[PDB]
Amino acid sequence: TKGILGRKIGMTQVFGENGELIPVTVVEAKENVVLQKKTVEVDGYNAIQVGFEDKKAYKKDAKSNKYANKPAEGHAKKADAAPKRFIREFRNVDVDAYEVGQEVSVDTFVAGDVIDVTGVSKGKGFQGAIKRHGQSRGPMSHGSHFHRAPGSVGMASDASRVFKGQKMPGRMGGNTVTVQNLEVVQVDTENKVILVKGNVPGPKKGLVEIRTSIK
Amino acid sequence: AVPKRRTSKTRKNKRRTHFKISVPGMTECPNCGEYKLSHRVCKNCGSY
Amino acid sequence: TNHKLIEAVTKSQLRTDLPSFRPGDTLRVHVRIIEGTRERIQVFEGVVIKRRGGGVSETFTVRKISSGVGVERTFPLHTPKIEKIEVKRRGKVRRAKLYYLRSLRGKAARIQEI
Amino acid sequence: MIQQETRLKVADNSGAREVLTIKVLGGSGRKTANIGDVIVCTVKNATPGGVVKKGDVVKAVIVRTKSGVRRNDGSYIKFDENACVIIRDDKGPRGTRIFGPVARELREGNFMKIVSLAPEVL
Amino acid sequence: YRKLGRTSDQRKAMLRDLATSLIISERIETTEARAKEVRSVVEKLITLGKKGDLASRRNAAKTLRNVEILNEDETTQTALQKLFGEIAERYTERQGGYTRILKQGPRRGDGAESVIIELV
RNA sequence: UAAGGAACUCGGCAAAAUGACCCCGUAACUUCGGGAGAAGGGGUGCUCUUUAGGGUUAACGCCCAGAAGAGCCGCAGUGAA
RNA sequence: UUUGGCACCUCGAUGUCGGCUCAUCGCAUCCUGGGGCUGUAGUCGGUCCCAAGGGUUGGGCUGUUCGCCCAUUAAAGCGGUACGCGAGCUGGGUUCAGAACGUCGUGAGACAGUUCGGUCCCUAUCCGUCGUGGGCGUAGGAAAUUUGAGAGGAGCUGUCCUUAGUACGAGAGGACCGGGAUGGACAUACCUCUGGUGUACCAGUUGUCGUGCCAACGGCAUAGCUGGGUAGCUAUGUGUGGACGGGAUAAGUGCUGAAAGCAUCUAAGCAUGAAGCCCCCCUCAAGAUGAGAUUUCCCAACUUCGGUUAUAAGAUCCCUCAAAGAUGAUGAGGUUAAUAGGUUCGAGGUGGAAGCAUGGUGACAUGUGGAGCUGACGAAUACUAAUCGAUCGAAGACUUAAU
Repeated sequence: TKGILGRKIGMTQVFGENGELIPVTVVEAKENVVLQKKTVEVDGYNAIQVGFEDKKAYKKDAKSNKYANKPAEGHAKKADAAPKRFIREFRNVDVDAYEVGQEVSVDTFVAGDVIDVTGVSKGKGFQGAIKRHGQSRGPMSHGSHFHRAPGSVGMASDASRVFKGQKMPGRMGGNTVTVQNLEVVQVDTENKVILVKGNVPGPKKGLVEIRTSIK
Repeated sequence: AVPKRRTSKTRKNKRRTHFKISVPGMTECPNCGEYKLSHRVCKNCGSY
Repeated sequence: TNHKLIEAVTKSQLRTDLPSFRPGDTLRVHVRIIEGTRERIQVFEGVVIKRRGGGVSETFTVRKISSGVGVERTFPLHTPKIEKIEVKRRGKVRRAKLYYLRSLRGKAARIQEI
Repeated sequence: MIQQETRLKVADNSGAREVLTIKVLGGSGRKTANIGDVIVCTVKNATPGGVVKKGDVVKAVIVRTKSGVRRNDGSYIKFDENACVIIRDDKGPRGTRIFGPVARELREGNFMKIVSLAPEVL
Repeated sequence: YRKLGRTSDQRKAMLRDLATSLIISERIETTEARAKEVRSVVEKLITLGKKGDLASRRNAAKTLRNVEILNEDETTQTALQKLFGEIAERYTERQGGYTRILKQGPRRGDGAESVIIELV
C-alpha cells in the first residue's frame, strides 16, 4: 500500500537514538492528489493515479511545459484539481481506500516504515568499458599499447560473429532503478518532507516514487 | 581499411538521403530591405 | 521556498552550548564511552587541527601524542556523545588546516599562545 | 588498510621489531586488513635474545593503523603508524608488555589480554 | 564557464584585451562565444568603477590594459581613467545590465556567428 | 593522488628519487696511481650590531663577507629553472 | 583433446608457444555438496541424481603449453571454442643476418647442445558485430494521457554467532529446525561523512622584465613552486540487494494395489521429494508493418465534399539554457513573458586586506575588524532573444453482416 511522489532535495545526516549517525535523504512530497481510479471492470487492472506538482492554468499561445494544454486541463478537471507536473500510477494500494480528488499526504508514512524508492539515475553520457562495466585495464608500461580498450570480442571461425549482449562502450546513465528496503527516519508534516535513510537514485530535484516495500 | 566490394549506385544514393540542407528561417523585414535571418538584425538589410 | 528544508529539518539537532574555537586552540573534549557495563566519560585533549563543513555536517579534528604515537580524532561538532568542550589555550597560527604538524615532534611541533 | 607486503612495527616485547604481512585471513580474495584483523606475517627484524626469531612465520593482530576506523557515531580515529602484536592462536599475546595506545575495537574480537596490558585504550 | 579554444593563460589574456577594447570603443564586434564571456568581465569592471575608491581602482588595474585614448579636444586619458571617470557616471543609477549583444550573420571565412557587443 | 611500496613484469621497462655551493668524514682492495664525489653527516632567507676580513681598503663606508653574536618571518630559505 | 593418411584447396601467404584483456558454445563436476542410497557411528569412503544455477585465490620459482613449494580458501575442469582470442595488446620462448663455448667435419661449415644481442603494418567498406536518431506505417480527423505476448534481459555465491553438546556417538567429536555479523561480487545507487581531484578561488614565496621611483600590481619561468580548497566528477567512502515462497519435477522414500489367483512404489490411483525448471528488478514494451487499453478537438463557401486556398489539434522552425548531451534526442523555458541565463544585491562555503595609526634602530609586530571570492550553491530584474513573426496539421473509411 502507501505510495507517494516527491522531489529529492539533497542529503544530510541526523543523530539517532544513542548517538548513532544516520545519513539521510530529504524528499519533499508536496501537493499530491488522486487523479484517477482504474478498475478491473473498465481497464482490467486495479490502480490509482496520482499527480504531483501543480503547474499553471492553460493559457492561449504558450510555448513551454509550465502551462497545461487543453487535454491536461480536462483531465485534472474531472477531479477538482489543478494541472500537475508529473503523473504516475500506483498498483500496490487498495483502490477502495482512496477518492478521486483527495490529497495524498506525507503522514501516510510513519517513522519506521520500510520503503522502496524509484527514480531515474543520474546520467553520464558516452562512457567506455572501464567505467561503464567493471573492466580492468591493460598494463600501463612494459611496451603495452593496450590501455582502456575492451579485450577480444569473440572467438574465431567458430561463431564467426559477436554474441548479443557483449559489453561494449555506449551511453551510461539514466535508467530507472529502485533500491529496496530503505526506511523512513522521520516525517515532517509542516514542511511536508520525508527523511529516508540512505541515498536514492537521481539528480537533485528529480522525481522519486516511494512505495511500501514488499519483502 | 579496405572495401571488399565496390558499392553500387543504389547503395551510395541510399546512404545520401539524410545528407542534405535544411531550409532557413526568414523573419521578414517590415521596415525596409531584404529579408533577414531569424532573430537577427542581419548584416545585409536588417530591420528587425 | 525550497532552499531551507535541509536547514529547517535539521535545525533541531544543532547544539548551542558549545564554545567558540579556532584551529590552533587546545581543547579538552569530554566524551562519553558506553561500554555494556556503564556510561563512563573520558577526556581527549589536544590541538585542533581541522574544522570543516556547515550545519549538522560540521566536523573537527584534534591531535595529541599519546606514548610517542600521534593520535588524531575527528568528531561531528553537534554530536550527542560529546558531553562538554573546554577551550584551554588559544593558539596563534597563520593557516586554516594545520597538516604540517603531522611530520613534526617536540619543540618543532609547539604552538605559540594567544 | 594493510595488504600483502606491508611492513608493520611490532608493538610488544616478544622480540620482533618489524614484520611483513603474507596473508590477510578471512575469505577468498580478501584484499585489505584493518584494526582488529588477524594477519599472518614474517619477522624481518628481531631483537637479540627474545622469543621470536628472524624468519619465523607468526600471526598477529593489528592495533593502530594509519588509516584508522570509523565508529558508529560517525567519529573517526587515526594513528600515525601501523603496528601489530604477535598472538598465540588463542588471542593471547606472546610478549608481556604492549607499547603505545591501542584502539577500542580490540574488545570486540575478545583480545582482552591485549587491551588490559596496553597503556590507555583509545 | 567557457574555454574558448585556448589555454588558461591565453584565455585570460584574450579576455583582458577584449574588455579593454570595449572600454576604448564602446561597441565591438566579435564571435558569439567570446562576447558571452566578456559580458561578465566588463560588467564586474564597471561595478568596480562605480564603487570608486582606491582599493577598487587597484583591483581594476589588474585587468585593464595600459592603453592611451586620444580624446576630443585633443586630450588623453588612460582606460582606467575613462572607466572611473566617464563610464561610471553613466551607470550610477542603473543596477546591472550595462551591455547589450546584437547578432549578425555568419562570417565569410568560417560560418562563425558574428555579434556586436555594446555598452548601453 | 588516500593506504600500501616492486605485490607489476621476461626484466624495477618507464617514472619517481639524487643533483649546485660550503663544512665535516670516508671501507675492502690495489699494479701505490687509485678506489673516491666511496659510503655517510651537517649547513644555506632577511635585519641589526662588529671585532674584521676578500679588503672596495683610503676603512669600518664600496659589494661580498672575516665569520662571530643578537634578532625577525614562513609549511618550506641553492624557496623558480 | 601426442601418431597413421595426407594431400582431400592453401609455393598469386589460413600469423607459431606462453602471458594479458574479454568471454562463452556451452559439457563425465572441485565447492555448496542441493538432495539421496549403501561392505554409510558422527568423520570418512563409495555410488546415484543434480548441476557448467552460482562460485571457483594471492605469491616464490621457468624456456615454453610441463612442473614445484609458501600462505590461504567452502573450494581450486573440459577442451574442441583455428591447442578460443596478435585488422584487441605484449614478443619472454623459437628463428633471420653478429659473436662465443662443447662436440663433429680436411675444409666451407654443421648440431639444435648451450650462450649474449636483435624493426611486427592497416583511416573499417559490399558486408557481417553495442549505443543513439530521421521516415515508410500509419484507418475516424487528429492530438495528450498505459499493453504485458514475450525477442526478452538481469542467473548471483558463501563463511563465522544463539537453539542444542540435546540427539548420533562408548566418549571424543557432534545435528536437523529456528533466532546475529562477515568475504567476494557489486545488481547496484549516491556524495551526508572520510579521502582524491579541482588550470577563471584564497594565501605564501624565488628569479627576471615592465608600469618614470616607492608601494602595490602585472607578464614569463610545468598552473613557476608551495599550503589549503567550493561546485562537479569520484573509491579506498556511505547505503541497499542475494538464504523469495509457491507450483511441477530428478535420484529416492512411500501408501494403496492388482496383474503374475501371493507378494510387490506401478500397470490404474494417491502422497512426498533438490541451489536445478516455471511465477513478485529492468528496456521494447502495434514495429506484437496481424497494427492492444484509459481526456481535448473536429467540420467548406463551394466540394465526383475528392480535391484548391484553406480554415481548423496540438506540434515545430528560431531564441535563453541544464539535472540532459558526440550530434541529434531528453528536460527547464521565451515579448501577461524573468522564463532561463547573465547582472546586481545576497547569503552559504573557501582563504586576513588597502589605507591610517601605534610600537620597534631595523627586519617586522599589533590595532582599526572574518577583506577577497561567489568559478560552478536565493531575491530583484527585462540586459537577453522571438521584429509584423512565419510554417506544418480534416472533411471519418468502405464493405460485409451483426442494432
